[PDB]
Amino acid sequence: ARPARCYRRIKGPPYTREEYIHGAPMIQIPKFDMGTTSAAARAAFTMVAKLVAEERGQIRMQALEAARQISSKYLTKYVGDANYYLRLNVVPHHVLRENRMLAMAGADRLQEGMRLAFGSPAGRAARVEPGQVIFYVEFKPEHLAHVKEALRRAASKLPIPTRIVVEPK
Amino acid sequence: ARGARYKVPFRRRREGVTNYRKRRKLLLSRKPRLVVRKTNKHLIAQIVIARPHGDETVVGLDTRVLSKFGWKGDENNTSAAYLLGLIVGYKARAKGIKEAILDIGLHRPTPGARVFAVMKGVIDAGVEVPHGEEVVPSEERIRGEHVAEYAKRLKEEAPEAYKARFSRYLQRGLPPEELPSHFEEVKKKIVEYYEQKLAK
Amino acid sequence: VKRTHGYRYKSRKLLSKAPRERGMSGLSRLLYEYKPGDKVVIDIDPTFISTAPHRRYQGKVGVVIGTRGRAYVIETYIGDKKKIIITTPEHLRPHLGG
Amino acid sequence: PVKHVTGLRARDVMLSDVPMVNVRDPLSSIRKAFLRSKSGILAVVDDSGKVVGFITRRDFMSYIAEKSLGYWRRQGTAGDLAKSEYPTVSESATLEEVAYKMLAAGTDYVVVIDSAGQPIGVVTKDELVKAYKERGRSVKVGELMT
Amino acid sequence: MKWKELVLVKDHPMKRVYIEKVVVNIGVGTGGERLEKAANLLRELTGAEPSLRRAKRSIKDFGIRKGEPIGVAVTLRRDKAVEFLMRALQAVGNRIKRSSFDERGNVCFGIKEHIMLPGVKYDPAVGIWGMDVCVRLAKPGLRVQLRRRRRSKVGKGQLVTREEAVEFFQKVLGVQVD
RNA sequence: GCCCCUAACCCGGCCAUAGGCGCCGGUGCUACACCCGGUCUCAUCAGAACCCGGAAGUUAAGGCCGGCGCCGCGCUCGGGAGUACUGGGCUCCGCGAGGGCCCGGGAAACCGGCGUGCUGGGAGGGGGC
RNA sequence: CCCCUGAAAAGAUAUCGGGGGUGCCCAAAGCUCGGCUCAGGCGGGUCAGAAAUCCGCCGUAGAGUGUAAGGGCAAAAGCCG
Ligand SMILES: [Mg+2]
Ligand SMILES: [Mg+2]
Ligand SMILES: [Mg+2]
Ligand SMILES: [Mg+2]
Ligand SMILES: [Mg+2]
Repeated sequence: ARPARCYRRIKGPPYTREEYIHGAPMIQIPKFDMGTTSAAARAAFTMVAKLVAEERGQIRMQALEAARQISSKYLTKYVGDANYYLRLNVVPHHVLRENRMLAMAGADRLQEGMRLAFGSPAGRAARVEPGQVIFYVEFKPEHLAHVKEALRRAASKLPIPTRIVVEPK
Repeated sequence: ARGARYKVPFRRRREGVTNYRKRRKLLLSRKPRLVVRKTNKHLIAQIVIARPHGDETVVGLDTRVLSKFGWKGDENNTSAAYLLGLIVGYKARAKGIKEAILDIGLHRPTPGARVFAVMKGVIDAGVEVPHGEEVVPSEERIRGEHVAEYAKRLKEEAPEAYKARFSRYLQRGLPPEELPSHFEEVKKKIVEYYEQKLAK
Repeated sequence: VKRTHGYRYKSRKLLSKAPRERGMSGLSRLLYEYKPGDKVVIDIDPTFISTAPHRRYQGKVGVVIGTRGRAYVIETYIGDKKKIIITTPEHLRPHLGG
Repeated sequence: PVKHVTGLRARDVMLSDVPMVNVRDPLSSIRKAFLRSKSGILAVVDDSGKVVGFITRRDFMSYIAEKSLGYWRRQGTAGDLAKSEYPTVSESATLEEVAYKMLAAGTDYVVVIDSAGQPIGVVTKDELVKAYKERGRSVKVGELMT
Repeated sequence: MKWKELVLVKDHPMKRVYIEKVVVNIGVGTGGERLEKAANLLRELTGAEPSLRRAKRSIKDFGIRKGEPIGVAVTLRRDKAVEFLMRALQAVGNRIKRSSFDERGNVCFGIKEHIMLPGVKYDPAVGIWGMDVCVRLAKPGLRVQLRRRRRSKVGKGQLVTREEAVEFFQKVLGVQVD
């Protein structure tokens, strides 16, 4: 897997319609809403933390999942799943392409160089704008320090700069 | 109806009075139309010229106009259809109409129906309406022989049913058997009025 | 690959209709009797596409030169070239600007 | 170029009620069933009455010859013998096409399948010879003898 | 007790009830000579010409193709419908299920074999057939949904109801409704 | 013969402010219907329909008019919002993708409010010439 | 050669750019007239069943329209005669 800097910049149109894309990769994110998702339970919480993007860019699906585990594991063992709701707000609809000489990947991949340079599907990413909310945490005001620490941990696994915004519901 | 993607049809189409596919073919002729319409009691005949903002009607009359010439039969029998045709035919010529095209709407073009009965009277007045030779009713049904023979056979069989099946015929003063005689009576008074009018 | 040139080769958005304009179109455009010298707008009707002019003439203004049976002979221009369009009134509108 | 034909279709020459053996009948029952039925063909069905194949005399004999062959070294059920796959012709099938199918598939018979896909009858060599008997052309045997 | 006088007149003369039409159905698979027997049977049973109802779709599991006649039906009107209806109701036994009624003044029942019908006898060259009997009840003013010009929907108050239908058979047809 | 006014009817234009669900009414001399029959023209399995002949009944329904609620819809109305986006200039910021400033244009969803056919020609009816 | 996209709301527009198709087929799948309404769902109905024929209600086209894609089409451009 190439460095994420190869796929950070938004350089072309979105590539999402999977009826026209051959071999479009499946989304390997198992869960998007962590904690207590039921609306009756979330009325206990009263504070909202948002990990907001600062630059527009593309976040790979593996980077989204990596930030998801480190943040959710920390809130699991420092806050308890019954004391928070954590949602990954974005979905990686954009399909990433790569142009490399490979195995049986179609007949036109055997031609080296920039001839027939349209790449094959190499992953998925989310295209985000500035101010877009990446992670959404509903929580109670006593655990504000822990939720910031978990969100700061998730920020360390993301390719673009992000800032934490804390506001009440 | 439901949702924005629903398409409500045309008002005349959804009310069920205008076949727009047939109307477009009629509008392609670029000639005045002879609208013939049928009701439970009366018959309508009109000479209509279509305009972009709405049809202009030149002459439009119902079967009530025959009372001006003392008609004493049923308002929408075959003979009443032919008499109604002559007046709209004559008044159309006084408005300058030399030719027209039949427009029977949602009615079937069965042979011998009253809609061709109305068109026959229009043709006799002097307005050319092109038509099929084998749909116009015969003279015997035009002059009401089918009505007279029905009453004459029914009187000799069930006279009690005579006074109910032709209850209004008697009160006008005309037994249905003299309808063929009465038809030639009315036809001269419509003819002589409009011919003598045409002299001046 | 270079652009294919069918008679209607980029007419997806041009020939599409909104949901509110679905079905048969009204017959008032059949009832405009154009004379020689009047100005008309070429407005293609997607429901009668067999008799419609080319997409390059959409939105253009011509001069009625005459009638051919039931079509109207219309004189128009494409940039600098004088073109002769022969179309029925269902693909026309009167020009009210002059 | 053989030309003149019966005009007879497959449904005329059919045998409707083929003798049947259930799938878990051993081979001794197969010989006894062949003896009782007097037929050159049997149809095998399961516990649910579902026909799965047809056992012909030649297949049974060849199976016995291949399986039970050793004498220098001197010192099952019916389902194993049946063939589910056979030449098939619908009800309107003609004798010429039926004979061609039987020859090409190398079977003693031909299983007729309906439009719905179900067997209703089988026609073998013997009913073909008999249909020749009621209709068949005039030929000397020198042009048919082996 | 003819068709005009089996009316269930309500408090409005325009609210009367009658039998709009009674129809008989024969669903026979494909048999052309069988269907000819079926057409002959209804032609003698009802006194009216049958109708060959072609297959709407082709289903290979039934071995049927669209466009072939695989049914016989006939629509009975004023006088012919009542007489067969009385004749049919004898074979049923003066008994129709309450659940057999629909919510639109309609009811159908099936006679398993026509030898139970009056005026009928066994025939070995035609066999034994069962039928569907569909009888429709209506009020005056139902033509508004069926005329060609100015077609419209009948009002809610001018449609035969499932309650008004069952009362029709008990009091006017004298049929036991259980 | 003519000008004027005017329901339900006929022929239209635009084709939901016109549609859909439910509720409460008005309309019946004429007109519109339901309606009554099948000799004739005409038609089908079936006079159901179409076609023909008619007038006992009925405003029960259709039609037309009035009112209310809901959905749908419309608006050159208020907020959203001079927002998003954008034509032109820039030795203006940023490592960079990008952003900013000045001149000129300027939404959409959504929220609230309002509206729920308008109208052309003829027939019939009234008035006057 | 043909359709959509690229293509930047007139026109035009390339790449060994993306998704696809063409070298036919049909005496009816061509012409016209008339009638009907499709997918699907529901209620009732002997065989009969998820599905056959029959009676009714709903049903914006969710069908069909030879064949790619896009467009058009409901008293029709679909189905039946
Ligand atoms: Mg780029
Ligand atoms: Mg070129
Ligand atoms: Mg052509
Ligand atoms: Mg362009
Ligand atoms: Mg047609």
